[PDB]
Amino acid sequence: MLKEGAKHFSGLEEAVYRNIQACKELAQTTRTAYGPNGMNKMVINHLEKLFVTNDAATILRELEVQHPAAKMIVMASHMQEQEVGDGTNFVLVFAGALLELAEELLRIGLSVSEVIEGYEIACRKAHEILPNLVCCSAKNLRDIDEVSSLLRTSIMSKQYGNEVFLAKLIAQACVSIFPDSGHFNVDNIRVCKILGSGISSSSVLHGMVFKKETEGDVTSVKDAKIAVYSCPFDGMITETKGTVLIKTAEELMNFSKGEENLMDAQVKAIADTGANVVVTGGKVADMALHYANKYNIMLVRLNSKWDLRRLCKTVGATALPRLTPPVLEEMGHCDSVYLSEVGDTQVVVFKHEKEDGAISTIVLRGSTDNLMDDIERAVDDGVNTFKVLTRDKRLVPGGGATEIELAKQITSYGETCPGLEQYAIKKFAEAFEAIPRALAENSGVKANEVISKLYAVHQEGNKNVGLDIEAEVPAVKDMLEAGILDTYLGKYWAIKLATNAAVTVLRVDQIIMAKPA
Amino acid sequence: EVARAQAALAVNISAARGLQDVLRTNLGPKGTMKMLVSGAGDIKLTKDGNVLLHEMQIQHPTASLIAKVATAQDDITGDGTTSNVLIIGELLKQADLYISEGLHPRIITEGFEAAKEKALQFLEEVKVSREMDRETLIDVARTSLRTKVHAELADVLTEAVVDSILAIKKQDEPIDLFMIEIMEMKHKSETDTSLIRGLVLDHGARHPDMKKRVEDAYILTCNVSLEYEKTEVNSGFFYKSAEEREKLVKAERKFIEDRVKKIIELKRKVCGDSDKGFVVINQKGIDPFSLDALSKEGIVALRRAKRRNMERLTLACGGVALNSFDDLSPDCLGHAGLVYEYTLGEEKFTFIEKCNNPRSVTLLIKGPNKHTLTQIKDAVRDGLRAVKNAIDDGCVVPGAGAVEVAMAEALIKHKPSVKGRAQLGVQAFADALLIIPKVLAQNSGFDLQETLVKIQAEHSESGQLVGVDLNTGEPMVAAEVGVWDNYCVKKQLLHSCTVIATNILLVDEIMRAGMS
Amino acid sequence: EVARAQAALAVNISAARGLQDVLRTNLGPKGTMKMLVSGAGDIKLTKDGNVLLHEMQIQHPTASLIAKVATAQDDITGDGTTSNVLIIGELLKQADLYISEGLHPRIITEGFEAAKEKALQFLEEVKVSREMDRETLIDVARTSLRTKVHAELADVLTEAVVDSILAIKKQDEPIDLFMIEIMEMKHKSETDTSLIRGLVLDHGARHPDMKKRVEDAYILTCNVSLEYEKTEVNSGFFYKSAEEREKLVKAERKFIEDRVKKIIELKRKVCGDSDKGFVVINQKGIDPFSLDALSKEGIVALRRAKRRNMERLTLACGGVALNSFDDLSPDCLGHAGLVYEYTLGEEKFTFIEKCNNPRSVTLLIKGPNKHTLTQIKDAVRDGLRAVKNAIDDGCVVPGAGAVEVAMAEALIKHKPSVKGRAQLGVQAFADALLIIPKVLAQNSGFDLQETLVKIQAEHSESGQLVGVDLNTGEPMVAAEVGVWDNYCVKKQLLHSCTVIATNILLVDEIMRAGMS
Ligand SMILES: Nc1ncnc2c1ncn2[C@@H]1O[C@H](COP(=O)(O)OP(=O)(O)O)[C@@H](O)[C@H]1O
Ligand SMILES: Nc1ncnc2c1ncn2[C@@H]1O[C@H](COP(=O)(O)OP(=O)(O)O)[C@@H](O)[C@H]1O
Ligand SMILES: Nc1ncnc2c1ncn2[C@@H]1O[C@H](COP(=O)(O)OP(=O)(O)O)[C@@H](O)[C@H]1O
Repeated sequence: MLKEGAKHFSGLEEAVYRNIQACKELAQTTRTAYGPNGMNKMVINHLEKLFVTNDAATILRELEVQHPAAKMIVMASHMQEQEVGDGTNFVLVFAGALLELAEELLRIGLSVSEVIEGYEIACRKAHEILPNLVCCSAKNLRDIDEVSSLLRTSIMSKQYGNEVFLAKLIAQACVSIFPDSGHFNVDNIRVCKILGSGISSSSVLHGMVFKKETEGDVTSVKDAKIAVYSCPFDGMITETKGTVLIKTAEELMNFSKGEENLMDAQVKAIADTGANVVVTGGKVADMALHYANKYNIMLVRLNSKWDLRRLCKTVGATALPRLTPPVLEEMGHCDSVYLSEVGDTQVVVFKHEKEDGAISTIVLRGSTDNLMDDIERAVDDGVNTFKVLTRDKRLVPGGGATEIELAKQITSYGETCPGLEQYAIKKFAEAFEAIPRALAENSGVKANEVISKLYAVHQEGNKNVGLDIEAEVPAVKDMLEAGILDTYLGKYWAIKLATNAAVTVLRVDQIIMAKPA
Repeated sequence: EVARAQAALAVNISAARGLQDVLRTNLGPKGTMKMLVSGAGDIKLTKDGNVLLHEMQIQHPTASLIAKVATAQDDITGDGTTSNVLIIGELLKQADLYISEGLHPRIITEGFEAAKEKALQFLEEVKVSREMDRETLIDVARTSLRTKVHAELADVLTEAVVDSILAIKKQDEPIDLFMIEIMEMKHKSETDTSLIRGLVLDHGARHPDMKKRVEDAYILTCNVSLEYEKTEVNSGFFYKSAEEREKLVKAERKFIEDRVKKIIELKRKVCGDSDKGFVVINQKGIDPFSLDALSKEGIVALRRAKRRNMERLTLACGGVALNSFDDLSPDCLGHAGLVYEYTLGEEKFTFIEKCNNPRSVTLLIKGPNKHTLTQIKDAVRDGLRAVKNAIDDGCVVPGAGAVEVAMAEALIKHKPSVKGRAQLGVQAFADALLIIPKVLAQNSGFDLQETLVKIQAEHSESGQLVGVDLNTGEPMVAAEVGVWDNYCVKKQLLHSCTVIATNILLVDEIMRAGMS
Repeated sequence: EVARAQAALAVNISAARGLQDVLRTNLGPKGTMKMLVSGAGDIKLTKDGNVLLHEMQIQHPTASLIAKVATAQDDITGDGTTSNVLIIGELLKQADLYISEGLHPRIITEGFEAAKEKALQFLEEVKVSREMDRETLIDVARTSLRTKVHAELADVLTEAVVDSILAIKKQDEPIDLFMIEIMEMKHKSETDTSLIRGLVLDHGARHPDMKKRVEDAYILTCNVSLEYEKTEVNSGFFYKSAEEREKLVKAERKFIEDRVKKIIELKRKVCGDSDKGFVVINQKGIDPFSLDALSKEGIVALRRAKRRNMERLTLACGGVALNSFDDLSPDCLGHAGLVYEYTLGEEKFTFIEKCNNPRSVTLLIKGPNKHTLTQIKDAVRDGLRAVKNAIDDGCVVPGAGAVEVAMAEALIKHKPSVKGRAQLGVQAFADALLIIPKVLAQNSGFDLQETLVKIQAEHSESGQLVGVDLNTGEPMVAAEVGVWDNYCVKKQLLHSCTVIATNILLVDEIMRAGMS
């Protein structure tokens, strides 16, 4: 009319309408998960493989939204993912509940400044009262079952069938390097995929693990310097066709002898300069393997971009895809390279640990390539959850037993200070009842009776609804002795990011115009 | 082709009312923010008046021309583009109502000019002086930050601004806003500010861990080819023979060796110990084999330097930029007192301070890696502009909506002359000045007429400058809290409003012609 | 069925503005007349307010209801239906503007009531008395005739009206407008008026040319059957035998002969000369053979008399109406002083005057045989009503637009209280009272704001009641020319306007229901 060119529908009326419906529709396609349930969703983009996923991270990473209100939350989601390990759907659910509860306050007839002030006061009160429900704590990280219980509790959120063997393997792989005290890195653990048997035959191994065959000889010396290259066995001599049937044998024999002499001089110069082995990334030839066998030089076969990228980012060399024989400028720190036979396959093992910065690589094996993705996701999630950078994790009884207590505390605190700030406090307290409802609705029973039962027992804060059929209607269980706890800092960061996103959404709300060319 | 009616004035009044109603919710500290996105999905957050008016798509030519005229008058004072369209729209509505009632635009223009002259005389007679110190500038910067940024980090910003102003201003001539560089970084926190009293160098050295406690240092700026590239070159044209290019490469290597030997002997002559350091700035690369031999004796050399860095270095210290490494007079070597190396991110920064004539202050700010850093920079720039405007003069009048009420009372009651034709315009000009307190009370969250009549009764009973409170809606005095303003800003705003309202009512007919 | 908006007030304001714009060019003596024709082509000229509002076809129900309410309050004073819709429309427009700005109708109603009370107090304190004589009534009648009829024949009617008022009023009790009969005739000229001090009889005698100089005459009113018809009758039922009806006719003739002999002997007994005359009034016919014998002795008998004629004769003189012609007491015979016979047209009229207690004045008017005679009659009736209204009281305030200016000045300047909410309504009530002088200046042919500010300056410099001149547009004093007004008329107009403006803004929603 005066600013927009019949593109958007913004103005002095979409404040309590279009700016909330988009977020509601975005969060509606996410409440189906959140909990140990089988709600797989197929993802079809560009790979054209038809794979089903369960986590919301891969679902949100493939969906393309064209709305600023929906794009204002993916930034906070990525920030929370970069900060701590888990935590993604909680922020979205909290923001959706806050928006749905503020829609009524905006429709009644209240300004946004009072609502923002009340939300900030409620968030400050929740942050102040949060360090008060600490029950269990981490004792010694040098044991096995102490971290195995936490790993099992973290894995049970994803996979429900098998969760003990994977947790034990992750614990054994993490305890063989360095604990949380001192310094512990994350990009020092690699996951390899082996197409063979099922998942009931996995093992662990310290050092580098790569599925690369060897058609030469076993070189177990320390002077075998590595030499990575792009495509050294490509084609230094391009041969063409003269006639149709065949040409003269003299020219072909001369060209073959010249190429053989050239490659012999090349391998002699590359072996006499201080490099016994060579990393190739091309094809093979009969004379090539013959020279590699008669010169005692290890020759690989399998080539991959990820392998050379990891070798470059770990050692620090540089591939030289040149025709003329260059000089030795790829000196690294590796020296102990051994060969092993695993699953009738030849694997390499690198030994260069000096009790500092050790690496590990767990051996994984499955049926198809569409099943190891969830295993790798669970493994990396458990690895990220194990890192907390503190000796005492100060675990709290998660699963919804603390949300009701926090809501009751906020409700009891709000019924004291007079003024027009009680409605926002009551809304922030009632918004905390969105975690048990989503967990009860995704099981098979209702959620009103579960909430009534949870509010009718006692204010102990250690009661939550179970997962079996004998724990849906009563929902009276003690999760303190079972071993179901959550991260203390994770919930705090999630609440902080949700409050920040809600404040940013409620602030920027007026007229959405365009920009001139 | 042929048109003889009054639809032009009607559509002009309609466009003015539309432009006034579009932008009217951005007044006062409790204003609502806006957003702009169109180019490849770039989310931009702003709240200023000129920044919004400069980056918008208006479908009306009259509104576009009005916005252009309003933006073309912002380069005089600091920030006066806001709180101007409302008074113009009110005056245009009053003029349209008086025309529909039955009058001539000439009498309206004469009355508007008389009212403008009376308001100028009242503002000149009501002004008052005040001794400029530290609390006044602190309050001015705090108000300028509150009118732009939220009331959370409006403390370390104004403190740093006042510190930089006190460190820069020390003479009698008017200061210049060209010696203060505002840089930006990328961190994880939000509130992170720093006031560096020296220069900032982005690049450093490729071989760190050698020394950093260099007190007295000599800096020399040059532009010779020390180590550009190891690739063979000639004269920008490829050849066929390799002997010539290899001889040229050997000659270049011999020249580089001669140059490094010359600078080594120069460092050994002008120093000879470890206290007096020698820092070299060069835009070309540095070979590590030569860098090690240089650092073995106690001279550091930096590579990859920008033009602005060496410009600021030669402007603050005072050195001659030559293209030779010969043994010349040490008069062009600048002195540095303290050098520090800050390691953060993927590149180490260099901070040089304790130099001669400290006339270079850096206001470093860090953000959470988003687009709010540009908003913080614009806010601190507006604050610096307001501080500079509040330091050139010596008279500061109170604000908070306490100048328009007295102006209207003086224009309505104490009439300069007795004339109905002049009063018909004086009343219209006085009734349009009350658009600021009403809009402020509406945006604060209270009534519009109750607070107005309360302020009127308070001013009629007491007689002082009564302001508007944005907390309880009660009439209070703005001369004891801390709300202040400027002097020439109000005069420029009144002049612009009168100029805009004058050259609008004289529009006769609008024909459809033209080709260019 | 379901409606929750504010369109009802909008359409009400629109209908009020339309009704105000439709009727607004009929104010002042220099107005434009109107014509109405629809039924069988009947041309009717009018210019009054109530006569127009009572005979119109309004398509809007709200306007029709407003007109009905305005006409229902016209039977109180003389003529106050005009100059009322303009102030109501102005007040409604001000209320709609204040509602669109943001206010409540309760505060507006309270302010309107306060302004009405202040105006009533000012009118009660500004009133002044004046001795009632002949010049004041003459000027009042002249102003009424000028406001009703043109400035031509407005000089021959005011004198007759004043003479009739002076002849009728002679006691202390309030006079009554029921003893003055306004008759009409048909002539060729236009300006022809007469003031008869006696009664008027339309019919006369069938045999004229006998006598007309009858001084002291005796009039006797009866209703016996003297000569109804020569046709044979019985008892309202036809029969078959002719002997019975012929005997009845013979008996009726004998009774008529006996009655005429009895009245002849009565006239001979009560008189016996030619000076003492006798006049008989009868509604039945008179035979010429008996009329000749009656006139031979000196007694006139009239035939075909109306009921109102004999009613006025028995009410002014005082006679008993009997149904017999016997010899009774002469106490019921009325006395007549002078009898005259006017011969004009196709029927001779009788004028009786010089009787006892002259309390019957006739205002005979003539026209050029058209429809303007009814307009002249309505104008003289309005003049008589204004004269009667100006004779009941003893205080007359000046007019010509000299009371609304002082009222507005007292309501704006000398405020009764200090309150913004009350002032918001006081200003709206005071700004709606200046529509009468503006409309008068617009209809006179001059400007609207120039004369307004001139009158304002003249009232502010001097301090007397300044009127509006309809000749040169210059401010003059209406207290020395001859322009006057009433007292209770202004109070009734203010009360009606307040009642109308009060019960309008309280309209919530208008639903579509009802069956009856
Ligand atoms: N076996 C379990 N018993 C009880 N609660 C569980 C179990 N597994 C997961 N949860 C609950 O489900 C919630 C969501 O877990 P998870 O999916 O790991 O995080 P996110 O939803 O942020 O991705 C957690 O707050 C946790 O309390
Ligand atoms: N601290 C304050 N308290 C009350 N009102 C203020 C304060 N600071 C500014 N204002 C009001 O804000 C108005 C101008 O705000 P704005 O249009 O944003 O320009 P600026 O940013 O230059 O103040 C002024 O009319 C003034 O009355
Ligand atoms: N002689 C006069 N000179 C000037 N104005 C007059 C005169 N007589 C009447 N008016 C004006 O006419 C108005 C009323 O006229 P009108 O509505 O026709 O009613 P009326 O016929 O009773 O006067 C009054 O407001 C008065 O100012």
